[PDB]
Amino acid sequence: GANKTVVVTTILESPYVMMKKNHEMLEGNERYEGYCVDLAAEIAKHCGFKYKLTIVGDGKYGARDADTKIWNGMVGELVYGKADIAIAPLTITLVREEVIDFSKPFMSLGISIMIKKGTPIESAEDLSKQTEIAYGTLDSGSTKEFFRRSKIAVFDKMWTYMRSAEPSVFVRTTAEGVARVRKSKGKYAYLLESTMNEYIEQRKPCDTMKVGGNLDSKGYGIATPKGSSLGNAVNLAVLKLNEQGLLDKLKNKWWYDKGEC
Amino acid sequence: GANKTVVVTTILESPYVMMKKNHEMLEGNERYEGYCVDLAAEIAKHCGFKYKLTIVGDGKYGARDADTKIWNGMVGELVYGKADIAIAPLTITLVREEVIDFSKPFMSLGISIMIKKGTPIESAEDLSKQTEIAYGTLDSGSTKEFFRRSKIAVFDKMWTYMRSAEPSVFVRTTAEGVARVRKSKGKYAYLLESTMNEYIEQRKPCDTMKVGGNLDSKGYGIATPKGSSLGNAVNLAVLKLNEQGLLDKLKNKWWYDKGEC
Ligand SMILES: N[C@@H](CC(=O)O)C(=O)O
Ligand SMILES: N[C@@H](CC(=O)O)C(=O)O
Ligand SMILES: [Zn+2]
Ligand SMILES: [Zn+2]
Ligand SMILES: [Zn+2]
Ligand SMILES: [Zn+2]
Ligand SMILES: [Zn+2]
Ligand SMILES: [Zn+2]
Repeated sequence: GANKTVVVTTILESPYVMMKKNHEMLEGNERYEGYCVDLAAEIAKHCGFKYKLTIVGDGKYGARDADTKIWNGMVGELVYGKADIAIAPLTITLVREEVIDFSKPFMSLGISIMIKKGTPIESAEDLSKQTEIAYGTLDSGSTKEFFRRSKIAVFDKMWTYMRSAEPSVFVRTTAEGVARVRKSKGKYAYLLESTMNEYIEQRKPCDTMKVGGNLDSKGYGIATPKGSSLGNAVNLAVLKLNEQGLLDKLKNKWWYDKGEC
Repeated sequence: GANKTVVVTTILESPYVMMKKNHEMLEGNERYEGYCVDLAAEIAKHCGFKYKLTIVGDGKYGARDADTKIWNGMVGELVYGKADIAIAPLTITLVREEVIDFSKPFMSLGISIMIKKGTPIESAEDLSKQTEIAYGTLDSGSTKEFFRRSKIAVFDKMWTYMRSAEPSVFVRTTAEGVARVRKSKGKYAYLLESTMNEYIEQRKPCDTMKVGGNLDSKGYGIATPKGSSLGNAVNLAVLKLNEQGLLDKLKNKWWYDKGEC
């Protein structure tokens, strides 16, 4: 049938999608800036579609409730037909690939440790062998699921602590986790994807850092509903953008050219 | 129909697939060892197939001849029906994804510079601004195509030199490129994937090293003929193996546990 405007679901996560200063009271795609905003414009150009950027209503990446079996987050928006594509830092995982389609990855990353500068922690193993410094992850995402599912001794030990810690060590958004590190006087460390860790390390007040290697290796992909005819073109477009060096240009633009430290 | 033994095409490239010592005169899959041999056994177990490992007849990864338009290498074995799957360090690229299917990546890598220790080169830009030290890549692969196609000033400059250099700066196999670095007294540098560079750096005689950052970011995938029904299960299997930490275990086993330096 006739061309239709593609509904894009995404999430407010710096530096992927951010509200431009003084654009809050305005309308349309032009309100937003970031790596994924630029990436959306390129995918749409190469695939030949018009699009509307929307922020996921529940502010979540996507997980399946064990009770209701209902998917939430951006994943849920695709699964239930509320959006046509997700262009966001959405991690490719087995349980998600069973219900939605993903392009080849547009960025690599791994889970990493964020600390307030001077915290006496260098590794996951260090966190796991002590009790003075609390630590946690984002809720409703792949990082939490990594720990929940791990059979690796250090990570299993970490999960056993995290799952029963009071008050909750989990946070609703990256920003909350970062604020909690900064206000903790060193007594909270945040487990998050290396991409966001590395970005925050380059922002004022320049009081956090990434420590240790990554805990795993994975990627973000552009997601479409299962069997969507958009998937083929989107996938080829990601591969073209990588080979043209466009994805590398965008990474430098939004991480390191914007550096404040 | 009835189950059939899956023909696996792969390539003799250390430490992915290697002939075991004293197994040359023997028969069957047990002759070979390496990261991809172990990976094949896991994919086959998770997908539920029996398989026969075969080494690609022409010893190439795969490129399309501009004249005949015929694909060679492992890609050609899939395209023309000679094999059912490729389990090898086969780089996911746009031109390949147009003719074969790839799983999500099982390993990340980038093009990198190998030098003989003491060579006064720290970067691609350094190579491009001088003439005393020759440099080249493997033929019939993604590294060569990267330079051929690049619009980035430094890489375009490098291609312009490489394509007309005499004697040829290209080599037939990784081993030839490595031997050429070692025998060059510093006057040849080899451009190759970071995975192989990092492996060689840990082997006797411990006279080479990787210098500088990677030139790009990409991945290896398991490849199947376009539209193959094996593709779905293979893809889910790669994602499972990554999440179980199996791929990381295999990397350490074949790179760093085997380290001789
Ligand atoms: N990017 C992740 C968020 C996280 O859990 O760190 C996701 O897709 O769930
Ligand atoms: N792994 C590469 C080989 C190379 O060109 O470095 C390929 O698939 O072509
Ligand atoms: Zn504006
Ligand atoms: Zn473009
Ligand atoms: Zn447990
Ligand atoms: Zn044996
Ligand atoms: Zn397994
Ligand atoms: Zn040129």
